[PDB]
Amino acid sequence: VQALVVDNGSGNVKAGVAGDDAPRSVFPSIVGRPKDAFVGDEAQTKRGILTLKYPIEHGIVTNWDDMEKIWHHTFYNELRAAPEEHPVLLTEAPLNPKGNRERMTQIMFESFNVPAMYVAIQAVLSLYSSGRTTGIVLDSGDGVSHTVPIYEGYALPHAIMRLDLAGRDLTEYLMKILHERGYGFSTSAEKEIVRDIKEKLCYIALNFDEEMKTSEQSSDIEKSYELPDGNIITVGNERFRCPEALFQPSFLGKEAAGIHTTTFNSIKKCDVDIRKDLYGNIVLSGGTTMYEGIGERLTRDITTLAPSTMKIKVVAPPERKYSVWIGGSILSSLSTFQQMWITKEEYDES
Amino acid sequence: MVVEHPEFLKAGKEPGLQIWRVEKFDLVPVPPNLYGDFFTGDAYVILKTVQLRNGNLQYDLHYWLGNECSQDESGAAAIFTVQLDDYLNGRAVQHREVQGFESSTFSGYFKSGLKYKKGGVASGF
Ligand SMILES: Nc1ncnc2c1ncn2[C@@H]1O[C@H](COP(=O)(O)OP(=O)(O)OP(=O)(O)O)[C@@H](O)[C@H]1O
Ligand SMILES: [Ca+2]
Ligand SMILES: [Ca+2]
Repeated sequence: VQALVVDNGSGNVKAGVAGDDAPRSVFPSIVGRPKDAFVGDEAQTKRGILTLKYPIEHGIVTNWDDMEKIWHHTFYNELRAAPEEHPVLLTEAPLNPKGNRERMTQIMFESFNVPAMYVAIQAVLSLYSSGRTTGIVLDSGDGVSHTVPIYEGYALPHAIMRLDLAGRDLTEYLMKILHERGYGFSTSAEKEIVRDIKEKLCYIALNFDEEMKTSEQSSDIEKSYELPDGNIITVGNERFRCPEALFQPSFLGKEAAGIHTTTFNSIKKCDVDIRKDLYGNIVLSGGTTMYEGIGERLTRDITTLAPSTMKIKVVAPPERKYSVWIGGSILSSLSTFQQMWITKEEYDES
Repeated sequence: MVVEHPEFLKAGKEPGLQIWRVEKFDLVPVPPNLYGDFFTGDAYVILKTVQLRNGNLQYDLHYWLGNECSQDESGAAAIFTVQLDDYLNGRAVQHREVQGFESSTFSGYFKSGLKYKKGGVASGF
């Protein structure tokens, strides 16, 4: 029996079957209920008649009734799979409380009657998909960013950092700074358009101050985007100012440390004798790590902060948008997976 | 349950060198006649067991990644490494080995040195 693999993202769900190289289903993590319930793309098409809610906030499930609607949609409308007839691998955020893990487990075994399940930490899956057992994963998604040191297969819980600055903050910041050129993107629909503009046109400067200088000197910075209505928008220094907020959260009025500082701080929480292996294996994961230029910029910034004896290597896998799901697909395919899961009978008799 | 597997049951029982290749999401013994030759298209798990003077056994686990191996193979090699270390009560030291950049310890396991060959077993993906 083939396992189902479900990565529970704040922004999107990724779902499919063990042994595939990519998820077959990717859909927005949205439930709409009338102003019984609609999920994903269909909810966005009926936004005029529905109140829309995100059941996963910063990687943590916070509306369990609506999350159950998402899982039902996943099994019945996306995969067309009987959940009661497949093992299921489900992902969870770093630092997810054990009580939240228990609640998801209860729902799977007692609502969906899954026969067997395994819960996996997202960042660990990503490290495995990169072909490593030791490293530090920087997983930046839609709702949360984490830095997760992992040694010989296992996360080091005392060293994980959570950063409440991720892709949706960057979409909102681009919405904000586009007012400088007269655009007023504000509605939920317009936000999806600006998200697309961000993904298509943004990049990370190697040196922000120098990029500001060079971009002022000509119009070469300017690039164009075709809106749904056919009008063309032109974006300039917003292209690199938007993801600069990852490094300079003050741009968003946040006092948070930037992603370079956070990674450094996370490594420092680990004992001195394993830090070299973490610095030499900084693995990027998630959609918000997809910006052109990120690896070179992170490498400069982390090299500056770290001891000069350390050998900094930032790894940017091409399919990193999906690395959590892919790692789950690999793990759940192994000859040993059947020994890792919890069965329904075991759970019911605990 | 301690995670096991027939190969797991054979691992680390005697001093020596044991090599497995990842094949279709499984850990398959490499024929001993081939030890030291590695397919560039594949990933491998290597356990070196040493008998110390105290009687005890020392374990070093290496996972070797060919330049052409598929993502399923490198990911499985890493996971199997973790699992075999766990089976050995965590007492193995783990080592990532990339084709052409291997440690001198790993190279030193092979009297004829490390050699590579074109090809490999098909991806599971
Ligand atoms: N090419 C790209 N460049 C920049 N950002 C991108 C790109 N592709 C996707 N994103 C952004 O990545 C985010 C989605 O990332 P991801 O799918 O990893 O998050 P998630 O798993 O849904 O959320 P989380 O892990 O935070 O709970 C969105 O903000 C999206 O706009
Ligand atoms: Ca192969
Ligand atoms: Ca160990």
